[PDB]
Amino acid sequence: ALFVHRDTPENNPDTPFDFTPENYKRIEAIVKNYPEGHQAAAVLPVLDLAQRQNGWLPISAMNKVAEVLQVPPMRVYEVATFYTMYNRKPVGKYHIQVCTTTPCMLRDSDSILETLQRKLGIKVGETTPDKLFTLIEVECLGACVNAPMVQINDNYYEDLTPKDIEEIIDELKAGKVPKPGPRSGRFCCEPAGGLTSLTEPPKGPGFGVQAG
Amino acid sequence: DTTTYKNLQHHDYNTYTFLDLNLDLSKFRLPQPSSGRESPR
Amino acid sequence: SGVNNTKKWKMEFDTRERWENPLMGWASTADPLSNMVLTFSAKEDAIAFAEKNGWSYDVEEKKVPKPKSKSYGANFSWNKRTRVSTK
Amino acid sequence: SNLIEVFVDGQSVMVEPGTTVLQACEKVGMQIPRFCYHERLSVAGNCRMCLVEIEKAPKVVAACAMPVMKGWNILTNSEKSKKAREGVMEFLLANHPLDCPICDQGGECDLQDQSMMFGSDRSRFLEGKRAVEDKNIGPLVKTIMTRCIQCTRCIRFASEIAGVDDLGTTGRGNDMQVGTYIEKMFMSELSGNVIDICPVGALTSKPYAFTARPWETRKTESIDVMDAVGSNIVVSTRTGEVMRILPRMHEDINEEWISDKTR
Amino acid sequence: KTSFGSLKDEDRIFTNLYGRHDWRLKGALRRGDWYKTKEILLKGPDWILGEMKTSGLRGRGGAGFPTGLKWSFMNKPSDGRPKYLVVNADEGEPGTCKDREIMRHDPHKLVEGCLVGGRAMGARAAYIYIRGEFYNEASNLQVAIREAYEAGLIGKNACGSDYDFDVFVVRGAGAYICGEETALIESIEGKQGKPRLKPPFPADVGVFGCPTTVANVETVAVSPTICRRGGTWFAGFGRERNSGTKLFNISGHVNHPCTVEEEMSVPLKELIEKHAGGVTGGWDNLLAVIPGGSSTPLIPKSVCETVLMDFDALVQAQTGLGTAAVIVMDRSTDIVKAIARLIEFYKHESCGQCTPCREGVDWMNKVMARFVKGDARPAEIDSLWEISKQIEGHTICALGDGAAWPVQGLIRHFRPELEDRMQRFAQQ
Ligand SMILES: Cc1cc2nc3c(=O)[nH]c(=O)nc-3n(C[C@H](O)[C@H](O)[C@H](O)COP(=O)(O)O)c2cc1C
Ligand code: SF4
Ligand code: SF4
Ligand code: SF4
Ligand code: FES
Ligand code: FES
Repeated sequence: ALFVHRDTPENNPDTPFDFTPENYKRIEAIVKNYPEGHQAAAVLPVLDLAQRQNGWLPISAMNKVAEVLQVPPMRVYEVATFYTMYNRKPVGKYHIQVCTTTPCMLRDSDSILETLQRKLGIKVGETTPDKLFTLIEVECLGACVNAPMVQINDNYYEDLTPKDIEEIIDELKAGKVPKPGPRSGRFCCEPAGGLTSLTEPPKGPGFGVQAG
Repeated sequence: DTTTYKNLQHHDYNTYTFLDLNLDLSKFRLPQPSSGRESPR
Repeated sequence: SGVNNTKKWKMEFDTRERWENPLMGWASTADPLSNMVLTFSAKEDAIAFAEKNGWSYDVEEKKVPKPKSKSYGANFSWNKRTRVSTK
Repeated sequence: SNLIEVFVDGQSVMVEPGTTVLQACEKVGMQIPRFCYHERLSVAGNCRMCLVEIEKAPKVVAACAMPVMKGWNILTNSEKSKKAREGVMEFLLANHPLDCPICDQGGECDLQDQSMMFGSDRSRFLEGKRAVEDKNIGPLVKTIMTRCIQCTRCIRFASEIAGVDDLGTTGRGNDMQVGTYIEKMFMSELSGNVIDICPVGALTSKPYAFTARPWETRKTESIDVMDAVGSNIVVSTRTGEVMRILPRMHEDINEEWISDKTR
Repeated sequence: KTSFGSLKDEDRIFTNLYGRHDWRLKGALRRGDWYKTKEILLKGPDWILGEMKTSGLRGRGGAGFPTGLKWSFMNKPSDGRPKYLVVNADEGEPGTCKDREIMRHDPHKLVEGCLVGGRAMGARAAYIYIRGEFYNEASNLQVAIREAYEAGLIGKNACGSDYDFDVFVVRGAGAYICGEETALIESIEGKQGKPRLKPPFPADVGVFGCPTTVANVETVAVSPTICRRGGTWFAGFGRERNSGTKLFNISGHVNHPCTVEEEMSVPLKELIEKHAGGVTGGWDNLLAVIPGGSSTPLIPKSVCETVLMDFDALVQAQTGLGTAAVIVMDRSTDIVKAIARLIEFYKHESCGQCTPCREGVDWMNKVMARFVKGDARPAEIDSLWEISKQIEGHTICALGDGAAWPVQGLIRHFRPELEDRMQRFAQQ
């Protein structure tokens, strides 16, 4: 959105941030995930871990990650500004996302977006005053088949309708985080109208095995 | 059977599943190479 | 980064006193060779012209940039320090 | 030996391996247009202006980064190359702002001259332009970044010659922005060379800001006396005054770069 | 050898693509995984690439390139450097769910594919880059790697074999361009997700400055069973030059959108009638199809009834096969609105390091939004075509091509609609 930082009292280099002891063990594991040199490869996972330990990325975190990696902070800034999953402004306990590309706009995802706006009393990219919900319209998410979908903190709620997102919000507004997946008779990418690709069992080891 | 869904484990995953798993896996993995250098600086 | 205003030799004169006209501030001169600039295609010709017109010259021999070994793959090295960290 | 027979519009040229199309053409007298290649900095094909066709390849190749192969003829004045350059300048001048009589690189702009030689002559961009927030570095450099062209020739200089790593790219797309993500002084003993490196007046020098224009100037070649390096220097004069200091090219000393004291 | 588009469950290569049996080792080990992989590895690298080249397997990513010819680029021996196998699972293109639905419900296939492909090449380890929104899928895959390490299939003695291997899991941060060959590599290395110029090809200097061979999820997941069953078995499916099974995603304006495995060169009409029961309003109501995900042009219904689902066929159709994610329109749809949405997507996901996709994509976004509203004149459509042809080959990566091709398909088949909207706005 902005792609520039101005020192707010909240977001400033003296804003308090540090990793818990377990987070440091996760960091050294992550750095063992990449060679002895070229340890800057851990910028993305370590920065997601920072986003995960505090919910978002203050500049203090974006500098402490450079300190932890011994990398210049500008590279961490470049990374965080490039990738969209890194929240540089604070967001809510539940970060709502809605796909609006053609495979899900062509199934009227905007109906879900309307019924999701009126339920929260917000515009698209706004937050709620209770700091419990935010909202954005985003691009594809890889479940285009179950087209009308949303995403609430690392899980998908798919092929849903206005009733089946009002239900979801009423559950999120009570401490009950509900079950993800298709909110219909389906549970996966299967065709709804009965099995069509396979109903027989799967064959066992050695089936069709080549001579060798 | 092929009459119900059986990947229901991911209804019980927290924020720190992936990284705890990598922390477990770091023991299994080999010592990695080196560029004869601690960093490109 | 253009190099076409090179490729030709020239012949300048030593600059001289420039002062401000007291009326308006215009830069004045008493010499007429202030803006004298000629164009030659070789150094021999300019040396000949200057010797012919009785002027004393001082030469600056040609300056060419070195040919350099450029490689885009050196930006992505494993061992060297050419591994650039941005794009 | 380690040489390669290569053709440039039929004219043969023998060159070492590891070379480029651009060097091979410079060996003949033909320089390809540029907005990202400098010949001291790293290579990065960001402007897509060094696009020439090969005599039978189906497409174009970036000559700043493509190494050459045995038995290649390089067509610099063909129609594919010219169409490529025209498109690239259409793009570059689409979101560019009409600040030519303000921009201190008036008769010093490679964008201007390349639009004037290798480019089209008309805009079919009937939409609105962008605008970028300007940064306050310091008293030397003056960032007007709505007219930048994202060539990275400044961050490359910061990283590879000055050893700084305080300059980068934030965002992606038209909304991407070059500079510091925070208010910071890009202040070093080699910072004023970004003013020359930048082909565009996106960043200029504050002392010279608005004082003169390049055709007014008389360029007398001189040297520095601040330090004992002996850096070759140009002294540009306007009506018996000294307007600015510029570096000369010399590969044994002052490899196109001068300090900030001496400019 | 004609009109061959439907096959049986004996040949289903992703037998658990619906989460009906299991996804862990106890249940994927029953579907024929890790059977004789020890023997496959002890056979040799040349034999695996032979199976690849005989199978006629083209790349199941966007670009269909023959593997074997691709993986053989780093069969050459070690120059004192390691080697790596990077797997592409940044399933960011619209319409695409196949890598998601293999990642969950069948991870051990992918792990065996990594291992076999590495021994086909040489590889100290692998780096499965996966999307960032795919958190739970990545967790299932990490559990699978945990199970394989504990079982004795990866590590110091992988299936015996005196061949040591590791399978790492990198996790992106929400970009579509990172699915490129080299942008994936740069983001692994910990920089901006920006592609590279190619040359240098990733088979000589790639991730960490070391050789690599990027490969889609299913391209590797189908490799070990190809070696275990043979390329000729795999080449029997499809034509002589377009071979294999293929996962097919079907999206939008149809009664049952699903993901299905099916025989290559199947006709698309069979594809939508048999699987994913016919389009909304039936064949009476079809308007157009996008066989690729989004970086492929349209079909005006004249050449989808009698046109095969292949690389060569769709290339002859002025189109192309990508991730084989079919999208369908139903005459209830502003088509310019759809392509403008796709161009908004390409604008959001452009990296921005090369000028054509940095500028012209926003040109075309503005122009197509204007066409949607109708605030243009018909003399701008040819201009838009010219902007497309400028963006096409003068970019670094193929995202400019992918943002230009849909516009070309729209102008090539639905220009009277644009003219109608223009004259409507003019008269009003
Ligand atoms: C913008 C862009 C996005 C891409 N995204 C993907 C992707 O999400 N998944 C994928 O498998 N390939 C993607 N590709 C193509 C990859 O280059 C390809 O998958 C990889 O090179 C493997 O090639 P293969 O299909 O021959 O195995 C993308 C290419 C571009 C230009
Ligand atoms: S850089 Fe300055 S002189 Fe060149 S085109 Fe832009 S505004 Fe005009
Ligand atoms: S500021 Fe100048 S040198 Fe830096 S990217 Fe922009 S145009 Fe290039
Ligand atoms: S075409 Fe777009 S995404 Fe690809 S390199 Fe160029 S700017 Fe980046
Ligand atoms: S287009 Fe909506 S999830 Fe893919
Ligand atoms: S000079 Fe080659 S892309 Fe810029």
